[PDB]
Amino acid sequence: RNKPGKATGKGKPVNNKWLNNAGKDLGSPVPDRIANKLRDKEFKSFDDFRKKFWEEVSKDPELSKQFSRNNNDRMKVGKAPKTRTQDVSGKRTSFELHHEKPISQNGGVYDMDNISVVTPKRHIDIH
Amino acid sequence: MELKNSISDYTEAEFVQLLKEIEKENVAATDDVLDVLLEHFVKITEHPDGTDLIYYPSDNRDDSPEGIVKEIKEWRAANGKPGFKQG
Ligand SMILES: [Zn+2]
Repeated sequence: RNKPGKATGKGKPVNNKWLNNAGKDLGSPVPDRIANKLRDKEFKSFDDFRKKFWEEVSKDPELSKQFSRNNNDRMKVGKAPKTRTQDVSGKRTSFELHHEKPISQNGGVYDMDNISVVTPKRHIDIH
Repeated sequence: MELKNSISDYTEAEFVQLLKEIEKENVAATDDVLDVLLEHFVKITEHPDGTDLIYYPSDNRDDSPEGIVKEIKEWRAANGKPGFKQG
């Protein structure tokens, strides 16, 4: 879908409730521990990125422990974890990767500091 | 597969089989078949938690197909709803 590139960003620090409850808003950042693994790497398309983003998320012993066994299996193959029934909208039932600065204005497709994880209800809302 | 339209057509061993099918479709390339079985599990169990029973298990039970079955039995019996087939 998109064009290749190298992931960049510092990521942000998160606790052991990364997605569940947030200390800030209804949007969760790219764990700095994760950003450190995808930094300076090229991905054929942003989907290739999200695919690997979730993979690493399942390799981290601290964040994975916060997901069920089923949600863990999903991320291991590169799929976004399922949300809770109350955060689902339509057929979208998985966590989504949003872009702070549209690929339009200043792009920044792999700018890990430009990407935040959100729920459909939210993404659809913040649109 | 052999999808029954009621929880009482399912024996416990059979419902546990449907949970492994879901787990299997859980790691497949797409969520096409998985999302279909999940809508069925949701409709035959009638639990208000929905898919959460699979992806967001209650800390008061095991995160396993047995733990899932238990919660459905308990909630169904406690609400006066027919259970799993006997045979
Ligand atoms: Zn967006």
